Amino acid sequence: YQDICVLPTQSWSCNKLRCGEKRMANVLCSCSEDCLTKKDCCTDYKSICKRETSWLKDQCASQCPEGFDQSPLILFSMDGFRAEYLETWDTLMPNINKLKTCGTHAKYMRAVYPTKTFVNHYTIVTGLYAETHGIIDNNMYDVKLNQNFSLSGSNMRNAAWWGGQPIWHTASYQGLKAATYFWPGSEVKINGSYPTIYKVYNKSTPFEARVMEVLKWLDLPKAKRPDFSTLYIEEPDTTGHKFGPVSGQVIKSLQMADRTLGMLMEGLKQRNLHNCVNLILLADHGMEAISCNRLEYMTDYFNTVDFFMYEGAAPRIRSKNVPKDFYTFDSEAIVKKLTCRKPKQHFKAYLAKDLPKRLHFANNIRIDKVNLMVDRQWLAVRNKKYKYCSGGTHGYDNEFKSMEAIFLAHGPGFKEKTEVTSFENIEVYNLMCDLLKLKPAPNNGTHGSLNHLLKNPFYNPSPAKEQSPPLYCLFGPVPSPDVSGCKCSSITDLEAVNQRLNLIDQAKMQSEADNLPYGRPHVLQHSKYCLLHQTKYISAYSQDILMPLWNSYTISKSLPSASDCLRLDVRIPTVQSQTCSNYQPDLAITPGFLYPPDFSSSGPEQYDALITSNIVPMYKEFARLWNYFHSTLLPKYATERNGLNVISGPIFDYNYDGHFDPYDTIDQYVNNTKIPIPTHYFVVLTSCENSTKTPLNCPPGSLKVLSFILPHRPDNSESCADKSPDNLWVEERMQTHTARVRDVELLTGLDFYSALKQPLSETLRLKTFLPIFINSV
Ligand SMILES: *[C@@H]1O[C@H](CO)[C@@H](O[C@@H]2O[C@H](CO)[C@@H](O[C@@H]3O[C@H](CO)[C@@H](O)[C@H](O[C@H]4O[C@H](CO)[C@@H](O)[C@H](O)[C@@H]4O)[C@@H]3O)[C@H](O)[C@H]2NC(C)=O)[C@H](O)[C@H]1NC(C)=O
Ligand SMILES: *[C@@H]1O[C@H](CO[C@@H]2O[C@@H](C)[C@@H](O)[C@@H](O)[C@@H]2O)[C@@H](O[C@@H]2O[C@H](CO)[C@@H](O)[C@H](O)[C@H]2NC(C)=O)[C@H](O)[C@H]1NC(C)=O
Ligand SMILES: *[C@@H]1O[C@H](CO[C@@H]2O[C@@H](C)[C@@H](O)[C@@H](O)[C@@H]2O)[C@@H](O)[C@H](O)[C@H]1NC(C)=O
Ligand SMILES: Nc1ncnc2c1ncn2[C@@H]1O[C@H](COP(=O)(O)O)[C@@H](O)[C@H]1O
Ligand SMILES: *[C@@H]1O[C@H](CO)[C@@H](O)[C@H](O)[C@H]1NC(C)=O
Ligand SMILES: *[C@@H]1O[C@H](CO)[C@@H](O)[C@H](O)[C@H]1NC(C)=O
Ligand SMILES: *[C@@H]1O[C@H](CO)[C@@H](O)[C@H](O)[C@H]1NC(C)=O
Ligand SMILES: [Ca+2]
Ligand SMILES: [Zn+2]
Ligand SMILES: [Zn+2]
Repeated sequence: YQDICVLPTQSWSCNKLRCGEKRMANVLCSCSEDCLTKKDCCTDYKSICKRETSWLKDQCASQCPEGFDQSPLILFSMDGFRAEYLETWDTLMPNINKLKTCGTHAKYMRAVYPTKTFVNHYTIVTGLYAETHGIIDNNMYDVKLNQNFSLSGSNMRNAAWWGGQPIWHTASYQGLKAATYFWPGSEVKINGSYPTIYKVYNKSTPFEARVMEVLKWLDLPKAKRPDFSTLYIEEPDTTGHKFGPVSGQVIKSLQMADRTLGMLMEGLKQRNLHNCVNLILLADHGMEAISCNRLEYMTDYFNTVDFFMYEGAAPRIRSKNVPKDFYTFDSEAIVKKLTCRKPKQHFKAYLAKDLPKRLHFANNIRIDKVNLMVDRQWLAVRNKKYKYCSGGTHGYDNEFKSMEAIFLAHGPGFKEKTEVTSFENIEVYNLMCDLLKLKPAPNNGTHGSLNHLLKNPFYNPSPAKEQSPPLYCLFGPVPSPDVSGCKCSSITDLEAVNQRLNLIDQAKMQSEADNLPYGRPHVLQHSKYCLLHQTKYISAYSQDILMPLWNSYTISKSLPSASDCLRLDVRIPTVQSQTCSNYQPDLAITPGFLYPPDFSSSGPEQYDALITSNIVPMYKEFARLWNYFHSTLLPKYATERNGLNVISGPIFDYNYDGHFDPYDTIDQYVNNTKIPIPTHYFVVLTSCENSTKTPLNCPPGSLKVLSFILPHRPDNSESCADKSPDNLWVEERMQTHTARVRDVELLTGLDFYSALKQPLSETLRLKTFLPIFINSV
């Protein structure tokens, strides 16, 4: 029986016959004693040679052992492990399934865009969007550096590419030690230094060898023992590329991944650490099927192709002559030439600033202006010679279900037998800091939003303090003469109609209860504004922008004068007001309403909406979207959801950094005026997850939110709808522009839901939720 003792020279498991065997040259992994004292053991050693119960055969059932002060944290990434693999194949992966059964797992973890390996691994350890950490793709150019970055080049090890602070520096700077067994960035002298221990990347290293060395670091003297370590394997990504995500080959690769994790857990058990180590097992992105039959070619759109293209699932286009022509390159002409060309194009071109704001993909010089958003399972490539089109790939929109990643966790810091809703991989950095009792460097995670995964949360979130309390808008006389140019000939007693805008204290409180049921937004921006109380809606009107910061109203389940009737608001000083004359006839902009007059009961109520403090400058083509949304879509939503609380308002993000900006920054205004033009309009729809309740009697833990950040564009070319005779394209357009409430807050400087009677950390979950339709549609 040589074979079962020729196995050691090629196997990592403690087979039945070799329990006690004689050490020779040379076994990769060693049974049996003296394996233990020599710390040479095959991970199964005790279950297989000592007849102990293996980790796997055990039941689910905070005891770190000798010299383990604080829980070590292990971050284990399996490249390309899509959330779907776990949902359908979990019984083919016994070790991961145990972990899933006994620990804490998410329904899925959302990656960042583009859904690429270096982008997402670096986001995981920094908590940063790619536009901030700087690794915006596996391939990129930087005109300031005038340097190219690639996965097969030594420029990638240049620290100038790598921004932010990876978790291994956060630990090291605060007195801990970090060891990485492969991780993008770990071989770079980021901020001038390396992890405490790190390995030179070698894709050929047996996964088993990677686990055994991670186990040895745990075996180190306490003085040198890492407190944080990473583990990385290339499967199921490698096989997924070659054969696609639905293939026998990928299942084989997933089982090989499953055994990798099995070896790790048995090794922890052996060392009595299984209930000591906190372990996070996750992935950088998912995997999707491609075909040489599903290719879009630039040659079909350009007679002449004088440009450089990053091809595939997340394309960009830039000048071929860089850096001379990097900026003069006409990205707008490229986008226009690619727009609405064939009835069923399988991609859509964008300037980066017009990309859905939820992608946070614009504010970096390396992010070429021309971006293509590609339909799932397709690729956009230069010409018909493109060759890398069989099997699988990734890169797409992080909303696609195939791009979702796994997230499983286990250890004393984590709840047991617990399943949490999906969350974003930007949240994981704060989580790891909490598990290592580290203070996080500034990042894009929302600290505390993942506290429901943890047994005793290390971080307790603080409410944001309002920076700008309201000012007073005083009731006053109609100016005489009235030089607004506004007209509303139907009004018979103007002083009486305007007294409806001057509510008694109990009417204010009633309006507050019905239309601001979660409290008024707090203003974190430095802004001068006042609150306008009305029966059906309340707003914060700001002289800084001559319009509301926000407008809020509640519509119940079940139930259109535009500028036939409009008048100045006597509570707003004229010099701080929009006028009807400000909207001169020769214009592409027309007044839009935040609280829609088509919702108020006919009669005196409707006059409360028809005032110059309830209007926002809208492109006519955007108004078309807006009016269809509030006249047709919104009532249908409200009937389906048993009422809706609606808060809406303008966004100005002219430096496209994803945040509100000082008012000096606005670069566009209504012609001949100083009425600023918003880049986006936000809408936040709140109802009850239990549709037997209304937005007003919902338990706070059961609120349902749907937010939109709608680009304020002068045409509807994004929807290919300017020649469209209907509005059935509006819903689809809005669906790709949903957003987290947290995105709205960042862009507006507003803070919502301050009055909810639940823990702040629960409200943070609500605010980080991303509404997604695309996998339902
Ligand atoms: C995601 O999270 C990251 C991390 O917090 C965050 O990146 C940060 O962005 C802010 C603002 O956009 C940056 O603020 C800068 O701070 C630096 C520090 O070096 C200063 O150099 C800058 O000062 C300028 O702005 C002043 C405005 O008052 C000007 O007066 C002055 O003239 C300067 O031009 C600037 O304030 C911050 O540096 C980064 N941090 C990192 C590490 O990158 C990002 O904004 C978050 N993204 C989203 C969408 O929320
Ligand atoms: C703001 O006005 C510009 C310019 O308006 C044109 O020039 C002005 C001096 C005045 O004479 C107007 O009557 C002219 O139309 C607008 O830019 C125009 O855009 C339209 C497309 O919508 C186009 O047909 C014209 O060529 C453009 N004019 C020029 C000279 O560029 C701009 O659209 C206006 N924006 C707003 C807020 O409506
Ligand atoms: C929806 O709610 C119904 C009413 O239950 C009562 O109100 C809800 C909001 C909860 O607070 C519950 O504690 C109350 O008893 C339920 O009967 C019904 O089951 C709920 N629907 C679902 C799917 O749970
Ligand atoms: N730490 C690393 N250093 C260098 N290259 C890496 C590292 N980790 C992964 N890779 C490579 O990146 C590939 C994944 O890229 P992709 O399939 O394009 O997402 C892997 O198959 C490896 O070839
Ligand atoms: C970067 O690569 C491009 C090709 O995409 C090349 O034209 C350019 O000269 C390169 N620049 C440097 C500094 O290597
Ligand atoms: C770089 O390292 C220095 C020295 O520890 C530290 O003060 C600084 O915060 C680090 N910067 C970043 C971006 O991590
Ligand atoms: C990479 O690892 C393989 C497999 O262990 C080994 O054969 C090879 O020597 C390593 N390559 C380098 C360049 O170190
Ligand atoms: Ca901004
Ligand atoms: Zn990857
Ligand atoms: Zn890949």
